[PDB]
Amino acid sequence: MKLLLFGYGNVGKAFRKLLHEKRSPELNDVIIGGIVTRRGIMLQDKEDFTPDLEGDVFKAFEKIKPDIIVDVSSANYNNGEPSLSLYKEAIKDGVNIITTNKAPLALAFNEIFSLARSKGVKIGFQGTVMSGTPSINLYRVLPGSRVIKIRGILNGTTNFILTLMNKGVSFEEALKEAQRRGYAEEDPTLDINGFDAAAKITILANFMIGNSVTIKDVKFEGINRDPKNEKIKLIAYADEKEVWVKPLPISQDPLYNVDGVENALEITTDIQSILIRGPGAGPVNAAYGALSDLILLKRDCL
Amino acid sequence: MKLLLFGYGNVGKAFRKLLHEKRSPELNDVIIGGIVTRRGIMLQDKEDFTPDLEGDVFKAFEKIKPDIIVDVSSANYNNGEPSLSLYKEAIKDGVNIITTNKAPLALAFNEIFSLARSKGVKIGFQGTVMSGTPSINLYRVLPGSRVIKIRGILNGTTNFILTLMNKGVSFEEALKEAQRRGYAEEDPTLDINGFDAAAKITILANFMIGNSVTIKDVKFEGINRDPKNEKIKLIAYADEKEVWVKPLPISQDPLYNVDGVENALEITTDIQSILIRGPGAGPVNAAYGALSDLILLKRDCL
Ligand SMILES: NC(=O)C1=CN([C@@H]2O[C@H](COP(=O)(O)OP(=O)(O)OC[C@H]3O[C@@H](n4cnc5c(N)ncnc54)[C@H](O)[C@@H]3O)[C@@H](O)[C@H]2O)C=C[C@@H]1SC[C@H](N)C(=O)O
Ligand SMILES: NC(=O)C1=CN([C@@H]2O[C@H](COP(=O)(O)OP(=O)(O)OC[C@H]3O[C@@H](n4cnc5c(N)ncnc54)[C@H](O)[C@@H]3O)[C@@H](O)[C@H]2O)C=C[C@@H]1SC[C@H](N)C(=O)O
Repeated sequence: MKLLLFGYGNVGKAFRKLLHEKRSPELNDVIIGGIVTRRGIMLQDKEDFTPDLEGDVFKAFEKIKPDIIVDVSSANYNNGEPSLSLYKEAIKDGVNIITTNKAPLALAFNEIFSLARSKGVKIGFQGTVMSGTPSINLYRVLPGSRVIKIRGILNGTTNFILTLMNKGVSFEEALKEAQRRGYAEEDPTLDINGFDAAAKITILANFMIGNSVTIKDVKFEGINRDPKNEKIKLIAYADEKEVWVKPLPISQDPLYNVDGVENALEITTDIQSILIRGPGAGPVNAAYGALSDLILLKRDCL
Repeated sequence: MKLLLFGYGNVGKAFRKLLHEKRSPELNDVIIGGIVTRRGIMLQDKEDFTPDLEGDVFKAFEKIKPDIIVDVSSANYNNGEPSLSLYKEAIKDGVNIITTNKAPLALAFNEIFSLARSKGVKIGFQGTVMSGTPSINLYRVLPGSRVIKIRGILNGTTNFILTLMNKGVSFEEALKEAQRRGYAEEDPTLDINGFDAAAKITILANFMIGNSVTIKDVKFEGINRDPKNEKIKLIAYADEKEVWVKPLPISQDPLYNVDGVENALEITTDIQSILIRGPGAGPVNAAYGALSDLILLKRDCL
């Protein structure tokens, strides 16, 4: 089983590390055929990236001819490219996809999944929501559950910022520490303006609720520079009717002690209501989400 | 695929109902070959139980010759019988097991699972811990996770009792309402003396941590008749060293607002710490745990 690793930022690097450390006994026939960044194409599995040739991800795809693409490249919410057209080509060629990049799915979920379904192609996408805390994969172990509504804190970066700000840390310093820890999107405004949280609730609305929705039609906003009296959280919500993201005051609520980089998800089904909580961001966490998807794919359980 | 339903109390009945209601599209070739209670053996799938013959579960097993046994019979913590010897016979004959009954696993986990592993037999046991709230199956979507420690509220009945008692309800009235709702073990003392919670932490220690442990060596105790000043919870805990159950005062703690029949589980791994919470007991909830295991077995994902 040959992987093409698309992206080698903090998640890509942590994924390669986790694969090597957790190789036995299920992942021995899984090889990284090649790694692609903006810098070019490495046709090796090495810790340090060195291009063997220049070329984009499509050249790398044609060269490596992989069984699976691991998409750990950065978000593009304008048109989802190049990931979007890459997913289309891969599915058409019967190549499986594991992604931590939310952009293609938040824009064209129903199209991507119907394309993959017709081809018998599998898509792992746990890393797109709450990183390594089962969300997508939590739903996989809730078969036959009819999801009525969902609510939660889905952005690690802004939650970490708000938490630090009440420990006497300035906005700019909080953001810089979030970036230092590698919590933030490459474009940190995607966290700040609520684009990232909006992408995640879109994905969840599509997958869990069955509401066919693009990020383009989701009403959302982010956090502020400003406080002190109440506890603010960025709340994402979806039911069969509405999908939104908005900062809100939270009463001394199940989402109240969800602090630092921690995220949480409340799922209401026909059967019951459940809540899961864990780290929402963190390169190792996100990479573990992708690794979980890989092991599950190996087990034929995606 | 032919099921033998062993037990037809509230869980058994809710399981049969859920199977019929969630039949499409994955479960159409799943039939209940027969149902066995203390009253005898019905060789039909009917809502109302009527014996077609007298005989125990072994007679029913020989008569039906099932692909899977669904064990929703009552707990026996003395020796785990008849379920224990039934599991042995079933595994030997290559028959899969789905159980909500904790007793055999809490007594002979390592033996049962090594027997099944050698035979390629699958065991679903989600319903044994936190009913329909992924616990066992949550771990299934955490592959490669090394579980360091676990802590939680694992008994629905006692948690419901404590909650009602602060709404001006007496112990006896709280217990009677727990029984009315069908939360309690057939022997309600199993809830009260902490046997049920102890069974669940034993199962989890075995499956998640890898600590080979029987309930016989777990130090445990239950709730009291007595309060008023603090919030008491029955806390179960396991790490690589110790396994225990004890009532404790809980500070205004992640397990603090876990009230009524709700249960919760804190899992600490090499990667991260996560918490899941949902109803811990409830016939429909437990039966859904078993149904989840059935769908996963159908998908070859147990
Ligand atoms: N960083 C994290 O912890 C998380 C990351 N995410 C996603 O994981 C993905 C990767 O993250 P990260 O490692 O930080 O990547 P980073 O953006 O730092 O680097 C992207 C990599 O892709 C390559 N690349 C980008 N565009 C390319 C193009 N057009 N052609 C060729 N190569 C290209 C770059 O060269 C680089 O190697 C992103 O899509 C994230 O959105 C997934 C789980 C989390 S959620 C984080 C969120 N900010 C929050 O606070 O909730
Ligand atoms: N009831 C619930 O909501 C839950 C049930 N559990 C387990 O599910 C199992 C069944 O529960 P329930 O429907 O209430 O069963 P119940 O005990 O009411 O009836 C048992 C059935 O098995 C049959 N049976 C028992 N022994 C037999 C024998 N030797 N030969 C032939 N037939 C026999 C009986 O005739 C009867 O039909 C039990 O093992 C429970 O421990 C699983 C999830 C929950 S956890 C509940 C726990 N008390 C708590 O508060 O946390």
